Amino acid sequence: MQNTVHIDLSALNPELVQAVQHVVIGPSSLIVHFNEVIGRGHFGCVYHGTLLDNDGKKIHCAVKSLNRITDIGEVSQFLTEGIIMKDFSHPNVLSLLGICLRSEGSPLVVLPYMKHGDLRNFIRNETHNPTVKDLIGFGLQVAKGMKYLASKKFVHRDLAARNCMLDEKFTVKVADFGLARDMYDKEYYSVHNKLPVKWMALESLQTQKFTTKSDVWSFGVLLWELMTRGAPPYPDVNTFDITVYLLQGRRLLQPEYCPDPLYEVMLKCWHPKAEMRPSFSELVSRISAIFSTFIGEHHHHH
Ligand SMILES: O=c1c2cc(CS(=O)(=O)NCc3ccccn3)ccc2ccc2ncc(-c3cnn(C4CCNCC4)c3)cc12
Repeated sequence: MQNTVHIDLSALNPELVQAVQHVVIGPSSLIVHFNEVIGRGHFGCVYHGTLLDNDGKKIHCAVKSLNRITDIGEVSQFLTEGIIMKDFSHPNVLSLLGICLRSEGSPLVVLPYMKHGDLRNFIRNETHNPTVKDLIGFGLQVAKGMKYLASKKFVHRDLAARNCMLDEKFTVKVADFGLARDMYDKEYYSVHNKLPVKWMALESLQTQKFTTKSDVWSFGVLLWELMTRGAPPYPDVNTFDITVYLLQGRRLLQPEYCPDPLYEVMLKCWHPKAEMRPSFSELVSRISAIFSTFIGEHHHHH
């Protein structure tokens, strides 16, 4: 059975195994509420969990597990989704609590619990009803998280509202790193070995090369999701037809209640020339200026 699966750590890249050991959680310190599914990632389901800290205090966490354990390659990619987050320390980026792996079964990627859940379902919720200014503020928070990520030379590749979480203080955190890659000193990441077609930059669709500038494009799509309150992008355009649609200069259209200065920012994110797109630092500056000059009702701290 799957519960008897044994992972041979000798088969993985030593640097990965060392990184996993550096964030190891002993099995006696973790309780997985396996009967309480809270979400899903690219590799499996997410469950409620309880961690016991160094002083025996209970910490509410989220636990990702690997749904399919048939090959080492998938095990490697799953552990990497946890490992890429190891040194993350920013208010708008989800931190890694650790990784638990015993003799049998799935490795377990442990994360802080995010009270309000995913950003997409949050903004779609008729109760929540966030104001226009609250939405711009969430967009600003995401830009701050991405400025941090790009500074560490990591490329997200999957920035979408679905992949962001809100904690008890309504702090938005970029949460899923299932496709994120270290750019090292290359300033790009090319496909070797899922891809979000409707959030991808035109050049990534064409060449399968990813950069911070293609993350800027995805960010623009995220802003559009925020301003439409979680509407699906290009609903009348097929995935396979997106490349041509974008080649023709067509873009996501201005959401009904979106301020004109914020739509202009979105259009800058979708410039056909990646070098012409603003950086994350510039996006933080521009959005902060729009947020501070849109005088409307707002409830959260951004
Ligand atoms: O599940 C998660 C989670 C999920 C991901 C994957 S993703 O969702 O960012 N991408 C999605 C994805 C990735 C790849 C492929 C497809 N989809 C990444 C990190 C986390 C981390 C913590 C977390 N905390 C709370 C809740 C939670 C859940 N409900 N509530 C509350 C419970 C009570 N009512 C309101 C919500 C809180 C859910 C989660």
